[PDB]
Amino acid sequence: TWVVSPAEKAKYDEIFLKTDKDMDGFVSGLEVREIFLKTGLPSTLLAHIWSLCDTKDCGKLSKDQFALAFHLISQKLIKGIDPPHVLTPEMIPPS
Ligand SMILES: [Ca+2]
Repeated sequence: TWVVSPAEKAKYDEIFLKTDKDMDGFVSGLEVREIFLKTGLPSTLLAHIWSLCDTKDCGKLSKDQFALAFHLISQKLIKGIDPPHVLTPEMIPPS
């Protein structure tokens, strides 16, 4: 199960390749930044969305984690919906 996965994960999996400027399966807010700055969300929210997707809690956005953040930001670009407060069991990745 996962809040994001279909087209969304694809629309992102393709961006993570352009987001993870270090191609290390982990893009940092510093790279996805512009990508997040192109979204149109307020800094705080974008930083709040980074922790809402950075389930890795390591300081970077893994490959599938950066796809969970757009699941929120994207909702504000075409669905105008706030972010799901904090992390949820449907957001947290499988381990
Ligand atoms: Ca990176």
